[PDB]
Amino acid sequence: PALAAARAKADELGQAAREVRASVERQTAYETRLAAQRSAAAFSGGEPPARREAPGAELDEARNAQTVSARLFEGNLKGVAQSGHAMSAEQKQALQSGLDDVFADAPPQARSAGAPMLYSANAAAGQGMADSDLWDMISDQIGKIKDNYLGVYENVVGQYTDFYKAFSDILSQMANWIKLNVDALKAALEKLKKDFSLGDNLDNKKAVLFPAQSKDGGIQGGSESDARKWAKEMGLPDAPPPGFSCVQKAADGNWVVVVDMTPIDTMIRDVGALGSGTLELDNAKFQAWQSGFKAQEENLKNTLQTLTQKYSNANSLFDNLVKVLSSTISSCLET
Amino acid sequence: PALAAARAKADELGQAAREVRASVERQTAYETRLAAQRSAAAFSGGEPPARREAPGAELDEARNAQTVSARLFEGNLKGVAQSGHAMSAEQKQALQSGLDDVFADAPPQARSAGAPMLYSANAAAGQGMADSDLWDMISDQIGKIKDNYLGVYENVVGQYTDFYKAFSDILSQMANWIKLNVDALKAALEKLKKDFSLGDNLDNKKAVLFPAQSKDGGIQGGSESDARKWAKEMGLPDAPPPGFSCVQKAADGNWVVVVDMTPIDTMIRDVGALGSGTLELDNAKFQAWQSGFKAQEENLKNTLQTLTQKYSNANSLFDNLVKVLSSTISSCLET
Repeated sequence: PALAAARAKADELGQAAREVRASVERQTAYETRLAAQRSAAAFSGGEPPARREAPGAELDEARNAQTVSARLFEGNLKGVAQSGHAMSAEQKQALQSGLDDVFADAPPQARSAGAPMLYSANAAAGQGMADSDLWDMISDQIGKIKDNYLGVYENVVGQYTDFYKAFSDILSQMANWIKLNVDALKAALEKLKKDFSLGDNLDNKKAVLFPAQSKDGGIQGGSESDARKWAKEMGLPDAPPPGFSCVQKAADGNWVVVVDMTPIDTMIRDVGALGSGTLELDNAKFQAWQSGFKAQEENLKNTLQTLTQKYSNANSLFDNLVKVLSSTISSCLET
Repeated sequence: PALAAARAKADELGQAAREVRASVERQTAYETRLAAQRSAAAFSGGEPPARREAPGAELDEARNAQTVSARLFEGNLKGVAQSGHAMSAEQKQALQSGLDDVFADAPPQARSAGAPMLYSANAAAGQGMADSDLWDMISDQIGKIKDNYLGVYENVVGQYTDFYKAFSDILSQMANWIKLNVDALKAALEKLKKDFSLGDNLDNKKAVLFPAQSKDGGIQGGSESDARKWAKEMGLPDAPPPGFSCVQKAADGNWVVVVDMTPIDTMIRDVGALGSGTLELDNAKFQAWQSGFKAQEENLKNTLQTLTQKYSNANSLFDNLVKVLSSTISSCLET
C-alpha cells in the first residue's frame, strides 16, 4: 500500500544524504588547499594570500533536503507498520541479511547504533516478532541512527571546519606580519584558542564537537561516559589533568567533546620562545620555526581530513542502510 | 481549575524573560566599555588591550528558562480554553483594558503583533465571542508574539552583538599595528566585512538580522515587504542600488535584513587613502584619521545600544502582556 510512499522518500533521503556528503567532502577539500596556498603565500613573499566557496557549501541547499526526506521517510515507515502486510519469512531473512552487511565490519560506536535494529532483525527473522512491531522499531532507529550517529559526525565536522576556517583566516593575515611581528601572530593564535575553547564559564559552544549544540540555547553536555566513547572513536586525546583531554565538563556539569587545541597550543608557544616583540629573525631560526609551524598546519590538516573521512564513512553507512530498508520495502510492495 | 497551572508559568515566563533581558542589557553594556578600553589602548600606547564575560552572557542559563516557561504557558492557556469558565463581562473588560495599555502608544510593528489579540479582546468584551475561542486565540498569539516580535529583536541583537564582538576583537589586535600597519588593519576590517555580509552565494547567515536563521540549515528570507517593514522599525538604511540597503535578496529569492556595514565600509576606505603599505604617519594626519576612525566606533556603538534598547522595550512589552494575561487569569481563578 503506502509502501510506495516509503520507497519514494527512501531514495530522496539517499540522494540528499549523498549530496550533503559530497558537499562536506568538497568544502573540506577546498579549504585544505586554500590553507596551503595561504601559508606558502605568507612566508614566501610571493604570491599574495582568499576564499570563495562553490556548491561545495555544506550547510546550504544541501543539509536540508536530507532533513526533510529523513523526517517523511521515518513517518512513512510508521505507516507501513499500520498496514497489515505480512513479510514472507524469506524477506525478513533478506532484511536481516541486509542489516548484517550494513553493520558487519563496522566500528564500535556504529554497532551500538545498529544494535537495536539488528536485534529486531534476528527477532522477527527467526524467533517471532510481529511485523507491525518490527516496522516501528525501524521507523524509530532510522531517526535515532541519523541523529545520534550520522548527526554526531555531521556536527563534529561542521564544528571542526569552522575552527579550521578561522585558522586559515589567520594565515592570510600572517602574510602582512612577515622580519617578524611575533605579537600579532601570537595574538591571533591566542584568539583562535579562546574562540574555540570553553571559557572561564565553560559556556562557549563553538568549541563543542559533541553533542550537537543549540544556536541560542545554553551549553548541553552528556554523561561523562558518552563523551569518552566518542572522543575515542574520532581519535581525540582523552588524557587526564594536567595533560590535555578533549573531554571536558561544561556549565552543565555534564560532558562535552572539545576541539583539539594542542596544535595551536604548540604554535602559541613555539612562536613565543622566538620571543617577543612586534623582531628581526635570523634567516636560519626563521626556517627552523617556519618548518616547526608548518608541521602543525599538517596536524590540523590531518584532523580535518580524518574527521571528514570518518564522516563520509558514517554517511555511506546511513546510505547503505536506507538502501537495504528500500530493497526490502520495494520487495514487499512488489506483491 | 487549571488556572493555577497557567498563572504559575505566567510568572515563570515573566522572570525568565526579565533575566534574559537583563542578560542582554548587561553583555551589551560590558562590550561597549570593553571596546572603548581596547581602542584607547590601541592608539594611546598605553595600557594594553581583553574579554571576560559575567552572568551577563545572554544565551546561557538565561535564554532557556524563557523558552520552556513560554511553551508550557502557551499550552496551559489551551487548557484554560477547554474548561467551561465563563468570564464575567466585567473581566473581559479588564482583559480588554489591559490589552490596550499594553499596545497603546507602542510603535507600528508592535500593534501589528498585538492586533489579532486586541481584536479578540473587543470581540468577547462587547460583541459576543465564545470564551473558549478567546483563550485559544490567546494561547495562539502569545507564541506568535514571542516568536515574531520578541524573537525578532532577540535574534537581531544577538546577531548584531556577534558582529560588534568581532569588531572589538580587531581593536585588540590593532594595538600591535600601531607607525602604521595599514595592511593588517585594512585586512581585518575586510574580514569583518566578508564574515558579516551575504557572500557571492548570498548564503552567509551570520549577516542576517531578520528573520531568525537556522544553525546548520540554509538561508531563509521572507517576503520583500516583510524585510522592509523591519529594516525601517529598527532604523537601518533601505536605500536602493547603487546606494546601500540592509534589505537584500538571499539564495532563497526571498528577503533578509542584513548587518549595517557602512561604518566598516567607511573605515575600510579612510584607512585606505592613508594608503598603502605595511607606513610612517605624519603625527597630524594620524590624528585626523584616528578621530575619523573613532567617529565610526561611535556609530557602531550607537547601533548596538539602539538595537539593544529597541529589544528591552520589546521585551518589557511582552512582560507587561504576560502580566495582564496573568492578572486576568488570577482574577478568574479567584472564584
